[PDB]
Amino acid sequence: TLSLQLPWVEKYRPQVLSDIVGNKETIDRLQQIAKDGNMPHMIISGMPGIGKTTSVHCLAHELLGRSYADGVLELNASDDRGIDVVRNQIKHFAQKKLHLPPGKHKIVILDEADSMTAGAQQALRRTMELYSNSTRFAFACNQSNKIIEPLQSRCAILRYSKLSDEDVLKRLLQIIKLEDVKYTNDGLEAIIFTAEGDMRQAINNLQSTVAGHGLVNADNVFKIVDSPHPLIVKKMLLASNLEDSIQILRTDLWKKGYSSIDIVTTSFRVTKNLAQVKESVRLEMIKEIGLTHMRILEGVGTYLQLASMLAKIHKLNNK
Amino acid sequence: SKENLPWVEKYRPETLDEVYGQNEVITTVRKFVDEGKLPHLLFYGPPGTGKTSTIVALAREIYGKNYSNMVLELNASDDRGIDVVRNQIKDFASTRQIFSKGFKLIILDEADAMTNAAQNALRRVIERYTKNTRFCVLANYAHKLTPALLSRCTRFRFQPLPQEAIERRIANVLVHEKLKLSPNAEKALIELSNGDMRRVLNVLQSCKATLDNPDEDEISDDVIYECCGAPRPSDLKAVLKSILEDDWGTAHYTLNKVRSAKGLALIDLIEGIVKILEDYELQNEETRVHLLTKLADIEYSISKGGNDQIQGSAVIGAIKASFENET
Amino acid sequence: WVDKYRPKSLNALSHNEELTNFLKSLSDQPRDLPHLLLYGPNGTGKKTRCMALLESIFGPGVYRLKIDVRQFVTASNRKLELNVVSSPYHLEITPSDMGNNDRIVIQELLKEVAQMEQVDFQHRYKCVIINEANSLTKDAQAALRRTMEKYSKNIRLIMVCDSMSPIIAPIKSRCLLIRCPAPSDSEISTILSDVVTNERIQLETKDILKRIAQASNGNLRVSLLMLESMALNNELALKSSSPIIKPDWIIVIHKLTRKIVKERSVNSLIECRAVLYDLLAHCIPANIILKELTFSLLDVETLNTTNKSSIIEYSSVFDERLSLGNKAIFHLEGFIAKVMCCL
Amino acid sequence: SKLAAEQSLAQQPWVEKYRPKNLDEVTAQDHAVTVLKKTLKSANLPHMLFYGPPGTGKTSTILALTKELYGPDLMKSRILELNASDERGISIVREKVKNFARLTVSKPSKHDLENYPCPPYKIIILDEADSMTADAQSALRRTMETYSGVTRFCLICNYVTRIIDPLASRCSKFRFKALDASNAIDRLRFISEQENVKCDDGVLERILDISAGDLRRGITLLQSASKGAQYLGDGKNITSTQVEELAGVVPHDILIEIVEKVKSGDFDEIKKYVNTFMKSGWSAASVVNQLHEYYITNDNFDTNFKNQISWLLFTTDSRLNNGTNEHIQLLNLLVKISQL
Amino acid sequence: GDRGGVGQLAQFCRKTSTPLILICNERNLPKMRPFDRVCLDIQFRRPDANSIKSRLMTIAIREKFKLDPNVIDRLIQTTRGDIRQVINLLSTISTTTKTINHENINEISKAWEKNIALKPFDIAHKMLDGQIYSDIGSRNFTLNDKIALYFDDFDFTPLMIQENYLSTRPSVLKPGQSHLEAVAEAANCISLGDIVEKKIRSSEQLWSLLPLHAVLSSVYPASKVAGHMAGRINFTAWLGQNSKSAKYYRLLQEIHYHTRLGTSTDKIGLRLDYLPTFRKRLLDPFLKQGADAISSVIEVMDDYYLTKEDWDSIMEFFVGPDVTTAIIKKIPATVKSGFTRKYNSMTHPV
DNA sequence: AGACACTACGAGTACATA
DNA sequence: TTTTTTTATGTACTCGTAGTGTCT
Ligand SMILES: Nc1ncnc2c1ncn2[C@@H]1O[C@H](COP(=O)(O)OP(=O)(O)OP(O)(O)=S)[C@@H](O)[C@H]1O
Ligand SMILES: Nc1ncnc2c1ncn2[C@@H]1O[C@H](COP(=O)(O)OP(=O)(O)OP(O)(O)=S)[C@@H](O)[C@H]1O
Ligand SMILES: Nc1ncnc2c1ncn2[C@@H]1O[C@H](COP(=O)(O)OP(=O)(O)OP(O)(O)=S)[C@@H](O)[C@H]1O
Ligand SMILES: Nc1ncnc2c1ncn2[C@@H]1O[C@H](COP(=O)(O)OP(=O)(O)O)[C@@H](O)[C@H]1O
Ligand SMILES: [Mg+2]
Ligand SMILES: [Mg+2]
Ligand SMILES: [Mg+2]
Repeated sequence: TLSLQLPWVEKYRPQVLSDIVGNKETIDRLQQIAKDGNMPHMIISGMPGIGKTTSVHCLAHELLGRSYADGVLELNASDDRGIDVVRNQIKHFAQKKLHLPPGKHKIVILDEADSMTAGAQQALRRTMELYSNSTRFAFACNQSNKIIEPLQSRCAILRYSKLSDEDVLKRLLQIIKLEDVKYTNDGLEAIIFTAEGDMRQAINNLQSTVAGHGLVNADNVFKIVDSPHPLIVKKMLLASNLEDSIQILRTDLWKKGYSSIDIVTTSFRVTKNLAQVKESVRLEMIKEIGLTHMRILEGVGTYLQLASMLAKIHKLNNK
Repeated sequence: SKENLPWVEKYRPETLDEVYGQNEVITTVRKFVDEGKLPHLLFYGPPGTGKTSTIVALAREIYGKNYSNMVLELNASDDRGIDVVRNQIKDFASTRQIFSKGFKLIILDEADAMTNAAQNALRRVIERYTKNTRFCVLANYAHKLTPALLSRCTRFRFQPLPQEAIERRIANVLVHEKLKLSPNAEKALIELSNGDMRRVLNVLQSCKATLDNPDEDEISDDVIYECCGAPRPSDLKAVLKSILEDDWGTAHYTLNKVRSAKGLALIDLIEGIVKILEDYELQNEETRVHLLTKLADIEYSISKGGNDQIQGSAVIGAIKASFENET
Repeated sequence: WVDKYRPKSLNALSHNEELTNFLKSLSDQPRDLPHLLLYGPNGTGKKTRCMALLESIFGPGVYRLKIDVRQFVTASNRKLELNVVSSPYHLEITPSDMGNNDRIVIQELLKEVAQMEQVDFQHRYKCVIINEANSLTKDAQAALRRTMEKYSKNIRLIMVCDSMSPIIAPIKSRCLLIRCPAPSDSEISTILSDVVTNERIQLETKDILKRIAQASNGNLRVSLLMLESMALNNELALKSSSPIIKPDWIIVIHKLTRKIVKERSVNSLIECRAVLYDLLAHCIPANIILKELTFSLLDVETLNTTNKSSIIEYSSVFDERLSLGNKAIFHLEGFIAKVMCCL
Repeated sequence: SKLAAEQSLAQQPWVEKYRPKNLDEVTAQDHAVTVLKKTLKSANLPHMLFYGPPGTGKTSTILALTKELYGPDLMKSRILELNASDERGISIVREKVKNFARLTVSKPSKHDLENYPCPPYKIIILDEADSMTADAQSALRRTMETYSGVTRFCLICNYVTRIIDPLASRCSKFRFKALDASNAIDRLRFISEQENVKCDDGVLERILDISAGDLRRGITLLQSASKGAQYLGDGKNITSTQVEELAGVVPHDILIEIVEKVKSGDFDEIKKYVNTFMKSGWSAASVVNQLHEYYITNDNFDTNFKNQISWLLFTTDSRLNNGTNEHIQLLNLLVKISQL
Repeated sequence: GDRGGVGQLAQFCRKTSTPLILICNERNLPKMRPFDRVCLDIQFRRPDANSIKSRLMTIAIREKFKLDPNVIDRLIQTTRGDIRQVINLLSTISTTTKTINHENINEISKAWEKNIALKPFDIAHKMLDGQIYSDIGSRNFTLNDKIALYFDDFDFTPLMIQENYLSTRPSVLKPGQSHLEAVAEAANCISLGDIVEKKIRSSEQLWSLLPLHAVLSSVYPASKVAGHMAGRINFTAWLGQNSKSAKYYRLLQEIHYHTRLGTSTDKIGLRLDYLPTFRKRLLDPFLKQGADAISSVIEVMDDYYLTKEDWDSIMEFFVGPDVTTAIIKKIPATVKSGFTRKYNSMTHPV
């Protein structure tokens, strides 16, 4: 063991906008924008692992050509992005002179824009407004609500959605063809099922299964990757009998090493995002789940507390 | 010398072959490191399952005896903020190794106590520096980690140690130490562990110290139960039978004499009665609802103190009122 | 006045002779004395008995005390300034004058006085009187748990409280427990006779004094103050039918109870919330408000046993809620709404 | 030096005067001190977690163990006692505790190795670990897991649930049992004999009966009864009534009056008697305990009534354990148990 | 804050010889409070649809882009009065789709919806809206949206709910349940959310319970009493009452620390017991004995180390049938003048 | 030798927290 | 249609007395 290889998420990271299997509308929009030029300020939002950072990187690359190194200013959440940085470095880059083609502009990529402080976000307003003819801003975040409305008013809003099973399946088939990996339909279906619209997680699980077992089969996938956590919790809460929910909680969750805090948090989230039952029933279930969580946080987290929570939920469902 | 360390620390695995229980994870990790394709790891599991030992033995297999120098190991004991990330982790990832050639390893042990800003700053460090360094995040609760950081690592769930693995480790210890163990005593030891090797090792050391002999005798179930102060199944079932069948005064006297002759705790008796009544096939689930609710309430009240006699009488009355509906 | 006539020694007490003899027993050997916790009804005379016991443990100079100012710094730039009542033989601390920052004051001041040795030119230890130990949060009590045992040769605690419910079990175990039962109406009337004989009050009938006792519920602090108050309305000459002067908050609570029992609606609930706000804004605790409102609602003869049982049940429930909460009005309005729904 | 300490002990309260100095003075907690004595000859002391009711002797046990291990000389240099009267946030745990654990063990003198085992590790005890925040507790994990070669951790608490699961897994759990009459009558009789406490036959066993598994409270009550008997100077023996009158126990006749008021009577007279009873200061916890004992031990009530009385007493005790008003809770309990 | 350029500009707005124009997006802010009465305030409101429609037609015919006037109204109402966002939307969508009349406007509006946080008063209106909790409205404004509503401002939403939850007309009353029962259940859930909030903002920093406090304090009491707004949405008065009670507690603490030398009682034990007699000792001799009862009051206040400010603060604690705000005005001004004159003349031992 | 630009460690002030 | 709330560690900004290398 002297050197390692690049992971398939980084090795097969798309370098052109055509290789992105995400939202076709926004991808074609960015393709036409990069082909014609005049890229405006944009804010790309969505969920992790759907192709937001790669999208803006490919856009900037194909738009700037060889001038990417001197025309693109990349700032992540790992670097200081306070009011002082926006005042000095971002302003110096926006005021910096650079002879570009008559259809391009300097791009300022700000990854994880939902983490910038309010002062920096406020100072960026006039910084992006006074130099909007030679400097363009592209924000990439997960929550558009964390960015102030004045900043959102000066840019386009691109909301990336979850990747359907078709797109992730197509990308996985392309990766398999480029890697020559023996697979099976049930294995790919299990990978898509455990990915939950997360392309990066899907590729990571695929690489793990390949390097751990060689053959991509549903058996090996379920052996190396457990079933999704929220779905088992939903099946436990939606049980019709108390015995079935108790058996599910015992075998699937408690006997597999899931902590009580994770169980109660997943139960709260599932009941909040549930739609099968009425609003009042969901409110009573959330009330009971919170009453249980208040005991779980105090160090009384055991199997008896979760059993009592399930019993109270079933008593509520017992009309 | 190692002969002064406690049994939990003395018997810490130094190679990947001494980590029992996890076979699907250990084999896949060995294949990862053999073929070279080692992704970012996320070891999620309960305490005492062998995550820290696994990653330490892995770093030892990767770098040799030079593990303590070619690996950046951060934990909750060390200050882990956003500035700590920005300086230490980025400077460790960006530069090269001082002693040999190869990728670097950042072991963020117990990273479930990190700040949200620290994880938001680290999620782009993991994605930017990924050709010369690696990240291994150890966690007991997967809810304290942001989904962005949670999606960048390959998740390995450390299941609780099964019967065979704990029995194998117990046999290894009984070979390493001049100690003998009874079969039923071994089964009772497996029962009070819940897949925790730390508890098994600690109580094994305690029962070896309890023997009071030059270790020419065997460790029976009585020694174990008197060491961990846990109630015996015999007294457990006797108390349950006296509660279910005998009168109120008789059940009260039985519970009092059982909990005062051996010095047992009410919480242990409650847990044992809950475990026993789980196999009881009963009528309409209303009795189970009442039993679970009242027992959990009594447990939560015990977790804050109070009158032990009042709580014992409450347990008796709750069990009786719950089984009064199963008729 | 209640201050002009107050006992200064153990031989000057006029009620609970058994408690006086027990205090003499406990003060016979003063150096072999453990920590003490005086508990009982509010206004029995435990704060006077503690000072009388200190007057037997030390010289008469225990009452010549002075108020000094001490400052503390929290984890931030915030500063706390509190007044300590100190004496050449003891000191008095009342952590009920601040919020959750009582633990810092407790630990720092107690460690300071423990490491500090007494001075001369006036026995061996310096007593600390913790007034109203019920306001001490669980953190400060836990901090004092080990301070009580680590320094037992220089610091002896005499904690005065009204109910051992909020006191943790370790602190209860770490000190003797002394109960101070409220004096009977006979002893209260006897003290009232003496104080009106000294203050030159004109009484046509003596039984009125007994009525004052029956209006104080064993409280001497309320009894004497009410006697002096009704002596000012009757111009130093109490009549045979002199009215009983009740505090303003008691009359407000009675009017609130009347409004509850007469009308039960949301429009009345708004007025109830307004009255509760006016009561809370004028330095009246919410636990006392709830207790008095419940006791006044139970006295209403228009209700039956079924109503009173539910009333006291909701009262206990919301008392637990208020003891677990901080926004007192959020629980008081809920209790009032539940009572309205019950009736 | 030594004589000054002897005189100071002789002029201290009986709780601190008779504090166990060796691992032999502890009477009832034998299972833990047996392991503590057997590990004294060896050198593999593990991380320990003492938990149990208050007044069972956890702090005394760890102090006696540290003494028997290190001697009165190394006792002040190889120990780190952190109580609840100090700051124990994340900052303290990260700086001070970790710096002390990373320190090397102090070199023993020539006189130390001759009489004491002098193990190659030091002990960092944390008394009253219930007040430690969960983050400061999780910070101790690797601190105690990596520096185990040079330091040993001893957590002490009353509620084991207040400590996080990883810390409870890293430390070996020692549960201290309640000190009832059977396992503490020897210690109580020894304390009474050493102080010439002239008592009757069934006094000491009664004292611990009021203690409910608490030897500190029993010793304090014994000292109070001894002071009350020496002040009188009558030369007689202390009786169970003289002990129960100062222990906060309600007399039997007052309890029979309460039972008669609950059995026969409506809301009004019950409320009036409760208001009169609250004038005489009694702790509602003791009243609830005595009512529970009377109702459960009496062979005159139905099982259906006994289940309900047990649940009601449990609810009342749980509500009283939060600092509620004693009068309201007692009245509610008596009214609820009056309605069948 | 106290230090910053905001106050400097506020003071500059008072002394200047050159016009000073100020532009801001949020006016009703605490930091913007010094600008309340110093500069002429002008409010730019939601623009009309006609001018924006004409401008859009112009920039559309100029940019070779097809657009009907029937879509501009929807574009504006989804944009919520921002011509800049409308222009950016047109420039962004025109590059691929050159015509948007009635077909692709649904996805355009669903993708460009303005996710703006509501003011602490609009959250009270939306929370107490009975249509949202109906069977049809529940599957449109889901529970996740209701919790995000609270999370928009989690410092005022529970207080705003508790303030005006009993001032509405409920339309979700279950068959057999009156308004009082729903109000009592809402108040019980308010108390439970109070306990949860106390557990959150206390030691151990249990902030992970914030979503639960969302339901118990805001969502459930609103759902129990959702309906029409009877009157107006009243601002939470708990803050002012808390400030007043804190000030009164400070004053009572000063009074107790002044008279501790004589009372030897607690703060509450003095407020409940001593003040009903201190009032009749100090103030009552003024109503019956004219101006010759001054020496008695001075001696009484000296015997417990009272002050003039303490005397004025004592008379403010009494409520109900005993209010001195008119009794002090009934006192002849000569008596008060003589009292305050004798106060600054005789020496007082602290 | 000394004055004063450059500077980096420290006390104070707020601001969030799913 | 509008004002406030105890505390606990992490984060960011600011002034700022201070310690030392340098130039008129
Ligand atoms: N549409 C896609 N087509 C192909 N690969 C993709 C796609 N989306 C994601 N990936 C893979 O996922 C990796 C990481 O994607 P990212 O763009 O970083 O995720 P993200 O959408 O930016 O969400 P974040 O960064 O967690 S907020 C890429 O390097 C690709 O390997
Ligand atoms: N699979 C295992 N095989 C052998 N010994 C084990 C195993 N798991 C745990 N142990 C023992 O338990 C000790 C502690 O293991 P750790 O890996 O530190 O526990 P953990 O999985 O990291 O859980 P934490 O540290 O509480 S989050 C080791 O030193 C071993 O002695
Ligand atoms: N087992 C015991 N044997 C003899 N005396 C004991 C025993 N347990 C307690 N005591 C007495 O009680 C006193 C208090 O002992 P501690 O060890 O402080 O009690 P504790 O277990 O620490 O209770 P806490 O501190 O409230 S958790 C000792 O000084 C002894 O006098
Ligand atoms: N034995 C007694 N004889 C006469 N008056 C007493 C006696 N005990 C207490 N008092 C009166 O009680 C008043 C003080 O009450 P206090 O002790 O503050 O109430 P609490 O017991 O709530 O602390 C004094 O003014 C004093 O006159
Ligand atoms: Mg991204
Ligand atoms: Mg670990
Ligand atoms: Mg202790």
